[PDB]
Amino acid sequence: TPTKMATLTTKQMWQTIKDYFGDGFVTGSAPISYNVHTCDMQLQPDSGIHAASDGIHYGVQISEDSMPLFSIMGDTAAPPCTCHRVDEIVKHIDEFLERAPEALPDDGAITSGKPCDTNPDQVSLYAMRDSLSWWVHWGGNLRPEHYWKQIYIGFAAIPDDVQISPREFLDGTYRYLGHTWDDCLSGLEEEGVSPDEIEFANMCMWRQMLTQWLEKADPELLPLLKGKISLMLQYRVLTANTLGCLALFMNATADPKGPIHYADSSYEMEIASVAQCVTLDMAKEAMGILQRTEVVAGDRAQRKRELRWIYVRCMQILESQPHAHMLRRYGSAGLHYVPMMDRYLERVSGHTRFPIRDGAARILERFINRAELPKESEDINPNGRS
Amino acid sequence: TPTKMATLTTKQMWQTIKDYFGDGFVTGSAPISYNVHTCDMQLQPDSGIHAASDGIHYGVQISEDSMPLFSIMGDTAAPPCTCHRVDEIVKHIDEFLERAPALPDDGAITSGKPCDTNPDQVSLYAMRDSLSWWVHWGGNLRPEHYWKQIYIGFAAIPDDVQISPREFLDGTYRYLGHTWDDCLSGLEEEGVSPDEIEFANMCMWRQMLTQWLEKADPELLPLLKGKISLMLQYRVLTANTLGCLALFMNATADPKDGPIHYADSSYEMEIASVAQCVTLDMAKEAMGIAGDRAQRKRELRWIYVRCMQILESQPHAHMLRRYGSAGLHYVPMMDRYLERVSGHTRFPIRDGAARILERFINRAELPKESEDINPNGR
Ligand SMILES: [Mg+2]
Ligand SMILES: [Zn+2]
Ligand SMILES: [Zn+2]
Repeated sequence: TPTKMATLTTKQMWQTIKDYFGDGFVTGSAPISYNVHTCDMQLQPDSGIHAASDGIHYGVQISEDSMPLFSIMGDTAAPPCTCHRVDEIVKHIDEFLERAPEALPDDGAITSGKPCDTNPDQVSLYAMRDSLSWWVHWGGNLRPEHYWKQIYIGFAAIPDDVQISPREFLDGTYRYLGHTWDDCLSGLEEEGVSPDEIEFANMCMWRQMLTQWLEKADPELLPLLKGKISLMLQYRVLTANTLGCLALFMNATADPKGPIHYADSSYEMEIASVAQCVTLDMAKEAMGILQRTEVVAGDRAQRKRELRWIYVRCMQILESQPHAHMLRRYGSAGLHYVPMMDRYLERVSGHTRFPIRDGAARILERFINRAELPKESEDINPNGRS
Repeated sequence: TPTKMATLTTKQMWQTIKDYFGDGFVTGSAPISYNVHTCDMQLQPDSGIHAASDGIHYGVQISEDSMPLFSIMGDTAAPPCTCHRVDEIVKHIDEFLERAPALPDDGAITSGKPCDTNPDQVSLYAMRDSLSWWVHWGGNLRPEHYWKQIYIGFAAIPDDVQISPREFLDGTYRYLGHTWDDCLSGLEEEGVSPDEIEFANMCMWRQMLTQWLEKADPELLPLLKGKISLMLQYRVLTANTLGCLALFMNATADPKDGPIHYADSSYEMEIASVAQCVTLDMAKEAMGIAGDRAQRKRELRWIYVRCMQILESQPHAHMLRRYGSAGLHYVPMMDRYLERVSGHTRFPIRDGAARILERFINRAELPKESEDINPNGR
């Protein structure tokens, strides 16, 4: 076997995740399609009669018919289905990756939109704060046995704020708070995550890094998805990687009496990952007010009715799924983590950064591999090693 | 029976609830009757071992150690205990009622939103809030719980409209056209057992009395201000989270548990009613609306995590965990609180919400100036 070790091109990485995920419910949709078609979800009437063990008792339960009571909400309406056009998106990405150079001038730049972000390791530190905050609102704790699962969350958070070349992520050039990606994979192995589960979360991260980079590097991609709400939602869940994060969270939280097999649990996991992404839009509306009142109508209002339509049906499906005791809370967690997390309060307060207070810095310290930090980042989290 | 005790004074109302509730964990404390004592609670380390049926999976779970991650939160601190002198609070109120008067500001609106001029319009916003709370607790809008939701409205309105206890009991005060007796009769028709109804009724009596005493007796609040742990107990009674909880559990429980009896479940119910009050204050201060505000915030988080941990192992955790922590998601979503931060105004009631609220109005018993409230709900 001639040892060939040239770093995969972005096109070859795209092809790798195609071969792994395969098509979703539309042919030619690999790798950017889920197996579940949310446009086909139905809402069952609630008889109000529930056993003590019913899944409706988990998470946050907001009936569809009650949503007009809340001014930031309203009623629901079925979205139009543009999902069959996903093959045209994949074809376009195939074209773009054939000609794309192996590196870009803007690779590694800050894209958080906040003018005070100038050091990528500082941005990574704020992402670790955010990552642990999500973990806790999902239901997890800060016990040390889940260290590398929480590092994974940080890897999932940072490509939103930093343009990360998928090749530098792959080959070890990019480091999150001093950790290479392979350091994270090796850590998950140490934490006992099964090889099959690691590869699933690994491929989900490959797909996130690729789709995050594509929307920054290919100016045509987002305008292609815009307005096609069913396709845009699918793409947003991929760039958020709520599915990969969920896989490792279930591993950390599961009753010790088996492994998380996508084959068996793909449906509940995809449904729960879609629900949490929709809660972001539902909850962000209150933020500006919590600091800005406006009448929203027309197509803007229609998009919100469609997102609420998807959310309530996702949540009802989770009631009867085997892991409702974990997934209902994951699905609705944004209804309480958005109003509490610095990440979102910072945006409303003039796009500044909240200082990392002493208590938070001490929590974050152990997630930093200082030995592998650049010289210019030697001084990050100064109040943390106290 | 000869019709005796046809009318009740405010003093006899106090004696009635005193005889009904009995003492709490201190002698002579009736009707301040909670047996749970927040000051003595202990937080246990999380083992991390939780079965799928574990109660930690219900509600919102925010570990104490994680709270410094959120700038609007922080660390915790134990509160000082003054609870063992609730008996002197009761003796103080007994003394006041020997000479209690009718207040001059009866009927006035106290909503904090200057645009409120019609008490029945204020009641309609309170009904909006009441269904919003009910939904975030986990409830639905099915018609068989109508009068339980009216009960929530009665519990919400005395903060926004000054209501005398006597006018409340004799039907002079009407909530959206309903007398209090209408609600009691309605709960009977809904199948709530007579013992459950009387419990909810006595909790409402206690709420109306405790909230009235705060305004009528100028010495009561200064007396409580120096006794924070007792002021918390008192605020829980003026919020009537326990009476609302009893009726919510009745609507939400599996019909294989029989009636939800407070004699049976008083411990978990008291814990949950305290959790909800603490969460509400903890969330209102944090997200933007007490000798040391900063210190009290640390004590509220201290109480919150200990109450929630106790709820993990309670028989009705599948209802009470969410009840205890619901404020973490209803405070940022409900018009009631968004209206306050947004210049203390009122958000219009859109046609969709008006149609929900329409059936809750007894239009036949409204005054003339209020005949046409909720116009877009028909
Ligand atoms: Mg750019
Ligand atoms: Zn579709
Ligand atoms: Zn005490």
